[PDB]
Amino acid sequence: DIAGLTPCKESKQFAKREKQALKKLQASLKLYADDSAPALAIKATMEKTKKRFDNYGKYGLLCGSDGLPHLIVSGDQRHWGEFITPGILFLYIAGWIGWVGRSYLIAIRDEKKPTQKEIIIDVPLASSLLFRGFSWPVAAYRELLNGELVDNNF
Amino acid sequence: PSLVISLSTGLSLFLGRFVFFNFQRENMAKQVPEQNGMSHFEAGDTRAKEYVSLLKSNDPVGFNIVDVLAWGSIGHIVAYYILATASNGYDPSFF
Amino acid sequence: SISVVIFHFSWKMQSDVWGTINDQGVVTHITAGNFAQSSITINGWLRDFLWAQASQVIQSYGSSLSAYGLFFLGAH
Amino acid sequence: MINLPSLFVPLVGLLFPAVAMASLFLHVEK
Amino acid sequence: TKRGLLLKFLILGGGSLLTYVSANAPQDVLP
Amino acid sequence: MSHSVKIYDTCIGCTQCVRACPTDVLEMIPWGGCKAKQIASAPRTEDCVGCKRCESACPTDFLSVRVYLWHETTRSMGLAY
Amino acid sequence: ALRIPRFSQGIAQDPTTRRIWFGIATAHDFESHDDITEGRLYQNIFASHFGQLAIIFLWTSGNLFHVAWQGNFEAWVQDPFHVRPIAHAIWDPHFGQPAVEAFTRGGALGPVNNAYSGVYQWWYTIGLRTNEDLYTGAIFLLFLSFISLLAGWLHLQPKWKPSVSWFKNAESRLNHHLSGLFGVSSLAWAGHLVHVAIPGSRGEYVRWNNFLDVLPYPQGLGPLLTGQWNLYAQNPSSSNHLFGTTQGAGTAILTILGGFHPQTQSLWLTDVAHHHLAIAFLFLIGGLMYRTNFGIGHSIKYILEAHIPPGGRLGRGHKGLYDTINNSIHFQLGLALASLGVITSLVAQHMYSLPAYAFIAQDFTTQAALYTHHQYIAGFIMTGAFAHGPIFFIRDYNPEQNADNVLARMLEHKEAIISHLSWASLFLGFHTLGLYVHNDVMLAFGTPEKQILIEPIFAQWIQSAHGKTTYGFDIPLSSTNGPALNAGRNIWLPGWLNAINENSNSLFLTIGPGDFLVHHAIALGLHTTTLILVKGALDARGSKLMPDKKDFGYSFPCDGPGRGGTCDISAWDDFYLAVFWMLNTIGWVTFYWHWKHITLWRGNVSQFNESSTYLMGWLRDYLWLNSSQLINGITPLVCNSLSVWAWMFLFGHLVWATGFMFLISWRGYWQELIETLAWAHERTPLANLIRWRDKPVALSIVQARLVGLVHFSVGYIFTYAAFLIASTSGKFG
Ligand code: CLA
Ligand code: CLA
Ligand code: CLA
Ligand code: CLA
Ligand code: CLA
Ligand SMILES: CC(=CC=C/C(C)=C/C=C/C=C(C)/C=C/C=C(C)/C=C/C1=C(C)CCCC1(C)C)/C=C/C1=C(C)CCCC1(C)C
Ligand SMILES: CC1=C(C/C=C(\C)CCC[C@H](C)CCC[C@@H](C)CCCC(C)C)C(=O)c2ccccc2C1=O
Ligand SMILES: OC[C@H]1O[C@](CO)(O[C@H]2O[C@H](CO)[C@@H](O)[C@H](O)[C@H]2O)[C@@H](O)[C@@H]1O
Ligand code: SF4
Ligand code: SF4
Ligand code: SF4
Repeated sequence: DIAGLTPCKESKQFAKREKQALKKLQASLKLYADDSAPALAIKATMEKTKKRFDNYGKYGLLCGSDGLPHLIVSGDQRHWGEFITPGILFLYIAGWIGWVGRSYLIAIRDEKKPTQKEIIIDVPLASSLLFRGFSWPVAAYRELLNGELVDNNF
Repeated sequence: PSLVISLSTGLSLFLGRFVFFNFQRENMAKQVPEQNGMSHFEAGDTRAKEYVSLLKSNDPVGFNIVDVLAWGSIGHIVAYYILATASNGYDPSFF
Repeated sequence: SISVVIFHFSWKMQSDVWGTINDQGVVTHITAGNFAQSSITINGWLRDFLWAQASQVIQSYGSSLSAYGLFFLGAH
Repeated sequence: MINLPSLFVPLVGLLFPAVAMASLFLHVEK
Repeated sequence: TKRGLLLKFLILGGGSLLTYVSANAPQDVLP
Repeated sequence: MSHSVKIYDTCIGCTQCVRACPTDVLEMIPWGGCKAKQIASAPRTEDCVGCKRCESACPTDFLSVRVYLWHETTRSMGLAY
Repeated sequence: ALRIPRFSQGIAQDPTTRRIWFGIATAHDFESHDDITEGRLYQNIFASHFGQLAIIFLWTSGNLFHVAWQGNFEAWVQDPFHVRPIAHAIWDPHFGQPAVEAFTRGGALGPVNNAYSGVYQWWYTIGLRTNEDLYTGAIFLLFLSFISLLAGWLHLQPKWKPSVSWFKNAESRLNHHLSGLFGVSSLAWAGHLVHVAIPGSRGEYVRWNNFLDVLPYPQGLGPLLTGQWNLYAQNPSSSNHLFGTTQGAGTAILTILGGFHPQTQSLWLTDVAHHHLAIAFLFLIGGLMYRTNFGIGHSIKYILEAHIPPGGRLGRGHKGLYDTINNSIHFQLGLALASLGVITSLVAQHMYSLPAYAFIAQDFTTQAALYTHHQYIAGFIMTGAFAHGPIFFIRDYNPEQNADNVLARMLEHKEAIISHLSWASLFLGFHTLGLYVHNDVMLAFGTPEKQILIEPIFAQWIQSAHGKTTYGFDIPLSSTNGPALNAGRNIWLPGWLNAINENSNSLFLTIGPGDFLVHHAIALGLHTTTLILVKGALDARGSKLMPDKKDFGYSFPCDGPGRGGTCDISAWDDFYLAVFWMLNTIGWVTFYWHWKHITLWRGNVSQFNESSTYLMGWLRDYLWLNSSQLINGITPLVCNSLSVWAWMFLFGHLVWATGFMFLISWRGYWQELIETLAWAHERTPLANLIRWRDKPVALSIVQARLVGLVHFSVGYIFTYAAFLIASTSGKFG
């Protein structure tokens, strides 16, 4: 739709890629497996990149010249989850990497001599402060900016 | 289409706000204060500035625009001449 | 010390030696001795070497070995 | 005479150098 | 061996005649 | 400056603290009260080269010296020869 | 053991060789070395760079003087078809008889090397033509470039004042300059192009005789003073032109009309002059903005002072930024550097897509070894800019005299500043590098698909709101019409800024996923380059590891081992360290143009398209494709076309490599075997008594960080020098 061309529903250049290129894959008139039970170009590796026919799903997917598919993601016509869908995902996953970074850390500096407890690991991954992340509804999105890490501590 | 002389009218609106004070009090340059030779020393440095002196002719020579800018622009510059034209002179209305 | 001694052997061993027989065993080196007058120039060493051979490294994509060209960028 | 404009590469790229490599051995001494 | 002020003399002289005629030539035999 | 790197500190005590450094530092010059009472930063420095072995040990709590001398004899670098 | 070098003193009787090197590189450090006073210094930089301007005219003179008797001109002004102009006559006794082989280039006799500088399309492009009519150049410029020295002396001589305090005004000067200078410097140019040059261009000649008798028109400056200007711009030029010979000429200076032409690209005759004119009011209107005695205008404090926009009620001062940029002279030479630095590229990135010369791109070589000597430099500046604004902080600067004050706070709130800088890089790092290996793991692997490749949306975007009338597309309020401008149309954006796609020379080249990377990797350059310069600077003062890092700030390179282990932690050695990324940006960027251009000439563009979206390929086709021509040019089969170049190109690879010593060597190892190697002579006959006068040593512990560099650099910069040329020349493109 946008700058490159249209998706899969038609994309000539893209088609030619399917075809030569892979299929030459072929390329081996035979090469012996008439019945034989190993050499697997034969089945999929092609067909797994191939039966990926005039279907790939359908994904929209813009495809420029040479018909390799370009990613817009401007949240329109079709292309939204080529960044946000896998974007918030990157956010949510990290941040629950370091929410617990700022956790199997802010749980130590106390009691008795706490000077490298960390070259070994107290609860592995933290396996205690663990889920604190999925057990973030809202969380740092409020309690980070109000209290605890409070400007005070700023 | 363009008022071209819309704005050259306009700019010596302001630098006649220039024709100012070569005339009126005392000498040039509020006499060289400080120019050559060189300030006290001064020194940080330095002065002066004064939010308080944007008057004096605000009112009077805000006319200067309408001078040339009227009758001497779009209305054919000094028609009232003659005053020695024979090695030539004129001068002659391109307008 | 080693990195240029290597550079030596294969440019010889292929410029001459490695090559090939057929009728009348008319010998046909991987390279008709290009060495001749032309390693003596130390550019010939990337005219005849580095830019000559290596054209197999930078052609090597989409293949089987490919892991070389595909290393040759990392590690390079 | 025919074909002879070759002095402004030695007087420069050659002799001018002589001067200063000599001369400027004033840095050592004079 | 009259060296009593010289060398400046032999570095215009000698070296304007290892280079004056030394570069010039009446009919190339070119570069 | 011509040998001017400051290793000073505040204790200038020199026991299990610092000694190392070819000639340069004949101190112990007790100033009228600084704990193990021996003080300052050097003696007559126009003698030896440019270490920072000078701290490496016994505090300078700030910097530590190094080369800064520029004006630099030879005796002040091994090699005048 | 004598006394010598006439300015320093510690240096002066140092018995080694340092004596020498360090002599020849303290010379220009006036502020503080024996001979100096704030009175001396200033003037001692003043009649210095009056020794400047001076050397710039013995350059330009000769530029116009190896041209006028040979080095085609009453040729190349017969019609400049892309075949090998000329600089000067190459003459080396080492040359073989293949003096005869190209190298020896067509028209002229003995061998030669042709203008890749532009000069040849601007000594021409402002008219300046006929080979009897031409042979001035030095003659003037030089009967100039000597005057350039005369003040030098005159203003060096006490008496007729060399001026001392008078060097810290501003207001007066720069109240003078950005009128007197620039404004009239423009204007006066506006003058020249127009009386003598525009006529020389579209129209005909101007004869050295008449200057009154010549009159762009019949009835003179006509109205003009008669506010009536407009009717310049009507039938000005045409297009069925034949450039330089009238006929479809017409004669009405000024325009914005007509535009491009297969016969010359280049900005129109006139426009570069109403402009030169047009700006020449604003600066003259600008000049006259500050004091200068008479008693109008402004004091350059009192509009800083408590000026301040977001200050006011946000507890953040502004005290005498004047007596610190003024009392600094380094702040000075580095607000100087940059501006120049930022604009040296604005020059040289605008100088393409908008070259203003009679045959240039559609030359496509001179056009590509000229964007870059203006990209090198420019990068080369910037650094020095950033490097004299980490000297201000040490020799000058004054915490008690600047504080609460917004130059401070900048210091004070500094740890963040490098971090929220470093956070840019590290992000801009691995995220460019995912996209480019991934893009290279996927090819090789057989799958050209799967390739990650983002269109450069916010790029092309800027341009479908311009003229990139590429294959339609609305945009909500714009559509490609209904609303167009409404408020704009047939004035202004006529044929111009309407190049569109123009596969040849459209100005804007049509951007895709290949460009959404380099463009993020020129962005990872000036960022990284500057986290280090910002940092370099943001404490030449000191820090935790070295707290009191000062009284000398800049180049104190090294310190003792211990503390953590301390090293290249002088603000110079971060400058030192900086100059590698200014040599790596200013390469990604230049590298980029060309590949692009190359392909966008005697052939395709698909080429850069699916083959710059990855990495290997950047090496293969470009780098590896397109060197061809040069190297088989010493060829086992005789010296062909180019030989200077390829030998340069290996001269390129040596000077480089040989950086490294200096760089992985570090004075210790060198000095010591010179300790053994100066036991020779002393211990060997027919070479005894024989005294040195400078004591054999190994290079200073800052010096070689320089020299490897100042070595790393030429090699490097002398390799692309000979690389691009040696291949934009052949082509194919
Ligand atoms: C839990 C950890 C943690 C957290 C919350 C942070 C957070 C931060 N780091 Mg950082 N960092 C870390 C570990 C961490 N780091 C480690 C281990 C290193 C290697 C020395 C760094 C090296 C580093 C540098 C050089 C920089 C930062 C910067 C930053 C800041 C910018 C974020 C960024 O883009 O860098 C992305 C994050 C990294 C590059 C860190 C990689 C290490 C991660 C993967 C730690 C993962 C958890 C780890 C396994 C702990 C074990 C869990 C345990 C509970 C059992 C941010 C405050 C930047 C800054 O100062 O600006 C504000 C700066 O550029 N970091
Ligand atoms: C470090 C290096 C340096 C070098 C070696 C060069 C070399 C060159 N530059 Mg250059 N340049 C540089 C730095 C450098 N530049 C920087 C830092 C900038 C940014 C400011 C530029 C911006 C620049 C531009 C914009 C251009 C060049 C061009 C050129 C080329 C033209 C030759 C020339 O400059 O004659 C120089 C000529 C003179 C010094 C004399 C002319 C000066 C006039 C303006 C003086 C006016 C004074 C006048 C008498 C006052 C009149 C008063 C009264 C009569 C009314 C040459 C290749 C040109 C080009 O494109 O070539 C193709 C042009 O495009 N450069
Ligand atoms: C455009 C101008 C500008 C001006 C007016 C100045 C002025 C000054 N600079 Mg400076 N500088 C600049 C740009 C400028 N700089 C830029 C762009 C950089 C880096 C981009 C620097 C980096 C720099 C450093 C590191 C220092 C100065 C210093 C100085 C001061 C002493 C100059 C000196 O040491 O030279 C004397 C040098 C020589 C006599 C020659 C030796 C120089 C070597 C490195 C040659 C360089 C490469 C060369 C062209 C290659 C050989 C040619 C080859 C073809 C054979 C003086 C205040 C010094 C200073 O006072 O700071 C405290 C010093 O620290 N500058
Ligand atoms: C090609 C080069 C090489 C690489 C990869 C780097 C990388 C870096 N340099 Mg650097 N540098 C180099 C050569 C290199 N440099 C050279 C030759 C010089 C001059 C001699 C410098 C001078 C220099 C300076 C002055 C600075 C840097 C800085 C940096 C960092 C800037 C942040 C960034 O770009 O994103 C981050 C890094 C990358 C994109 C590189 C890849 C790093 C990750 C992805 C490693 C891969 C992990 C891998 C899977 C695991 C393998 C390890 C092992 C387990 C097998 C970065 C780490 C700056 C800095 O410190 O930033 C805070 C700044 O200090 N460099
Ligand atoms: C390309 C290289 C560059 C060059 C030219 C050299 C040269 C040398 N290195 Mg060396 N080195 C380098 C890069 C270089 N290195 C790098 C990058 C590193 C580490 C990264 C090192 C680490 C290193 C170590 C540890 C040692 C050396 C040593 C040496 C010396 C060995 C003896 C010798 O054969 O020198 C003389 C011969 C040459 C330099 C090659 C020929 C040069 C040609 C171009 C002839 C030019 C002469 C001619 C008259 C020019 C005058 C014309 C006029 C216009 C000026 C020699 C000076 C060692 C040493 O000193 O032992 C004796 C010592 O072991 N190097
Ligand atoms: C105007 C502009 C801009 C910009 C931007 C900018 C405006 C930028 C800037 C830059 C600058 C710089 C980049 C500088 C730097 C430098 C520095 C930062 C320095 C520092 C220092 C130091 C180091 C310390 C102290 C000293 C000193 C200061 C030197 C633009 C505009 C526009 C646009 C685009 C869009 C459209 C419209 C227009 C209108 C057309
Ligand atoms: C070789 C080497 C030396 C030894 C010093 C040497 C080899 C000096 C040798 C002199 C060379 C042969 C001079 C040739 C240079 C010419 C171009 C002439 C210079 C002219 C100047 C006035 C510009 C060091 O002292 C050193 C110190 C710190 C880090 C790295 C190194 C290092 O790599
Ligand atoms: O029911 C709570 C139980 O589930 C947890 C929560 O993190 O996580 C499981 O999920 C992972 C995902 O692979 C499994 O491998 C494994 O069962 C747990 O990690 C775990 O803490 C709690 O025990
Ligand atoms: S700090 Fe160092 S040498 Fe200084 S006083 Fe202590 S030990 Fe003495
Ligand atoms: S630190 Fe300095 S003074 Fe001390 S020993 Fe080392 S060189 Fe001598
Ligand atoms: S260089 Fe070596 S010696 Fe010098 S400071 Fe660094 S470490 Fe020390």
